[PDB]
Amino acid sequence: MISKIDKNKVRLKRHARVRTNLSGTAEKPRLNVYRSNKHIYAQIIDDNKGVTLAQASSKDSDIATTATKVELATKVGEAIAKKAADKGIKEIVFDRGGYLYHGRVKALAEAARESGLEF
Amino acid sequence: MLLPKRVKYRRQHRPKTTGRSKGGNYVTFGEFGLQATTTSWITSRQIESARIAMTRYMKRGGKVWIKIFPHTPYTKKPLEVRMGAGKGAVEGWIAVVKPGRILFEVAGVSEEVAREALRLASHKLPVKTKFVKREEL
Amino acid sequence: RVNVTLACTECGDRNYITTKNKRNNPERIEMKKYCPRLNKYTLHRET
Amino acid sequence: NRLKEKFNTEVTENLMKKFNYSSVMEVPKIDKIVVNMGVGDAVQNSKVLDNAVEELELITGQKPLVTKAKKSIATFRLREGMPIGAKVTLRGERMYEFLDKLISVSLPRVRDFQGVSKKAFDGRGNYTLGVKEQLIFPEIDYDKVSKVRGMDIVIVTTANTDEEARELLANFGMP
Amino acid sequence: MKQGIHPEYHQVIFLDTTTNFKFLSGSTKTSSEMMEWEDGKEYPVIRLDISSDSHPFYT
Amino acid sequence: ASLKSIIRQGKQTRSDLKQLRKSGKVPAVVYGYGTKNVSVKVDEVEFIKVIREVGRNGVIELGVGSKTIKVMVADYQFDPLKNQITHIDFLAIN
Amino acid sequence: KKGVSSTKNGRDSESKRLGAKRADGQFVTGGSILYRQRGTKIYPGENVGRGGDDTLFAKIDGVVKFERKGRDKKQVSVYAVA
RNA sequence: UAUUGGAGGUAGAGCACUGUUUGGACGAGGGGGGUUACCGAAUUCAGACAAACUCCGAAUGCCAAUUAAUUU
RNA sequence: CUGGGGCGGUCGCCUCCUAAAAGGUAACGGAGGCGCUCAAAGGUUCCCUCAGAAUGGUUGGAAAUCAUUCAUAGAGUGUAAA
RNA sequence: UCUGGUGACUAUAGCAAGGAGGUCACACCUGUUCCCAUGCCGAACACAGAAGUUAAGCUCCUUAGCGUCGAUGGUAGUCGAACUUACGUUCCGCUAGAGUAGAACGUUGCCAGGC
Repeated sequence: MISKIDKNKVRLKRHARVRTNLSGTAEKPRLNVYRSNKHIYAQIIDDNKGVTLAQASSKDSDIATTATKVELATKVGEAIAKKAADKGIKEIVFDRGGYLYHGRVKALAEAARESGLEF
Repeated sequence: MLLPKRVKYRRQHRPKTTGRSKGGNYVTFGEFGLQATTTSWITSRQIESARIAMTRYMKRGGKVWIKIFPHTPYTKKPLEVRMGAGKGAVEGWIAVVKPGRILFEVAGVSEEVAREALRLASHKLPVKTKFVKREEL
Repeated sequence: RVNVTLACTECGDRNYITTKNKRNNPERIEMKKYCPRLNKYTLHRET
Repeated sequence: NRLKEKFNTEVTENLMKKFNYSSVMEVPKIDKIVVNMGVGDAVQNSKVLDNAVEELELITGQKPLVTKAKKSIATFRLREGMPIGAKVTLRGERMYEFLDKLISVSLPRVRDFQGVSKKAFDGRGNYTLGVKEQLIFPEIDYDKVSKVRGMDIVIVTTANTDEEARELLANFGMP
Repeated sequence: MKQGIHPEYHQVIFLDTTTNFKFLSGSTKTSSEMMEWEDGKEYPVIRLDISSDSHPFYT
Repeated sequence: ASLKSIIRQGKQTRSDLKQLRKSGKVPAVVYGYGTKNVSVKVDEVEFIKVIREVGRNGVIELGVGSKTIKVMVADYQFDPLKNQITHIDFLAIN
Repeated sequence: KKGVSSTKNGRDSESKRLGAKRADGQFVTGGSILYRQRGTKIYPGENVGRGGDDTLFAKIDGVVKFERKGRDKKQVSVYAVA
């Protein structure tokens, strides 16, 4: 008898191990992503002041739809890119959390890349 | 009965003898105790003499507790040598006692017999002593 | 363990000095290194 | 997919009522089974490793990973990192089918008075049991074998303690 | 599974004469003696067993 | 079981404390529920009489300033050489 | 002078002048060593680097500040304002 | 000198680690496959010991300061 | 060099204690190491988590491997020590 | 204050226990044809999906059994000074460790959906 565990804590442990180098300033904010079973969020975070500059999600009404959850990641990439471009942020640093770099997270970063975010 | 004795280092700096006893200042196992009122080294051989004196005066009666142990080794240079050329070999084992340290505890015997046994032990000992009872109140 | 001079295969120059174990590596070791004469990374061999 | 259907049709029915569960999730679902052979005297030889590969390569459908010795054990020549021991885990429909075959082939060659055994337990609900390669490989005969070994089997279940393991063994097992 | 290393298994039909306990499986990819459908169209490699005939507890 | 005490004032030096102790009085503090921390002094002989009267555990009536506090001896410091109480802790219950 | 009795241990190595090299509150220039050590008794903080010999040095000009990290760890930072 | 900040493990204490220790509980391994005394430890209770032990930890010395007073 | 010389020992570098909570600090004071090793035991990227204890078992010198819960890091860190 | 992100505080933050909670989805779950996938499992990783469940994880409420925090008062030690050769004494500052009463079953910035 073994215990199945929630995968968010192991993710968060890797996430702390990865945040030791990853930090967002105002000039270069950090693009975090949070991936769940159904949705993914993403934020533009300034760690030097501890504030969020922009935000996007697959729950968001302006983007919520019926897709394969990878196309949705593509949409969230574009939405966060547009919000950052409106606020005036060009260059960012990509925080992958601890969810590897693949599938939805890879598509999210790529969609942000085609839409202006220089990283 | 004893433990298998071995120390990490065999040649150690000699103990500080100035100050007051750190601990072991109360009778905690037995009913009566022999406490020190001056400070000296007790050399693992005065302990055996004192213990024989006490236990033999009680004729295998009450219990005896030795509250001090000879942890510290001391060295002595061989006879007729000049100063230097290293440190001498281990000569014996000591415990440093300071005023207030309980040296022996006795129980299971009358106050008179205990007082007499601890007097006899005190005479075998290089320290001034005092008879004390289990402190209460 | 022996000293080793790595000579540029292309330039020809003896640019780097290193060490190796003559039993673990009983051959002429090769590695890519910066030849400052040709301003590029070329193969160097233990020569 | 015999005991696969049998779980949701008889076990999730009867065990859910023999022991009360407020929701349907405390239905003790068998997760995986581990079949490590153990240790063979495989220090002057390196071929009975390949025999313990053929077994558990042929009986169950996966080649056993040869785990290496962790520490340098004394007396016998165990070098830290010297290969002794196999291991395979069945989880999916292979796990169900393996258990179904096991409960259909154990008793004939086991010759067990109980049918398998009564209890060999770590006090928590798993076997870590002993075999003498009798019940295994009915599929392939004994004529082509070389040694005699027995695996360290366990039962990984959502159950809690060996008390519940006895109840869950009712699936054509013999406690 | 402990996969990565795996040949071809199958849910074989151990349709023996003793209740036809063809709920079994194995790599016994032999000729289908009885290509039935209530059990798999595989070889009934299980030919003779007492598993369902003589149990020393319940014989 | 009606011991009395005297309110100590602030900043008693080492000399003051040892002059207090060389008499028959000991420093002590009182703390606990229903009151705040107050540092007082009690005569050693009367304390010993009260303790042999009511025992090691016994609700002692302690006279602090004008008010009597139902107090118990939580802890005390003893000097095995020249056997003598050196300080007492009184905790208030009520 | 004695005889055949001799000691087997009169050896030591040269002491390394480790420890703190700058003080809290004093302005330093970039590159100034702040703390020589073995291992990390003190971690680098803001605008402070850690050398190959675990030496902590300033990255920019400014005032040096030793701070706590968590429960039982220390760090040194440099802050730009002058 | 006053005021503030800092680095560090001494005196003292302490036994949380490394080791030395004295009594007492408790169950148990080789052993009188087991009993049973014990013996080697598992786990506890109360007491102690340390330059090369530290869960802790001063006084003072040390470094430096937007800074003040007095001096040279 | 030397608690007179001689005899014995030592002579350069590293770690610890002595060393008096900055640094430094001696004695023929107390303990040990070094005169290398590694083409991966270096760089970087991505993953991973230890020793031990029983609740224990085909071996079972006990403990090889294997199974489950505690395990503050007591393991490991090429090597002496910190 | 709600829920989910994220990050700032020395666990006063944690362990353990008892009890509630349900698509905002948080998780659970269904599978492997799809990238990927694991010296060695769709275990995990990755992917496609949303049919069953609050059971567990997670969130919330209680508790000091545990861990953590912790005075005042006193003591040890000690800067300085005055005596003195005692394993010392006295005065003046500083002032522990242990223990005690007690604190404590978290506070808080930004963002998004809720209200």
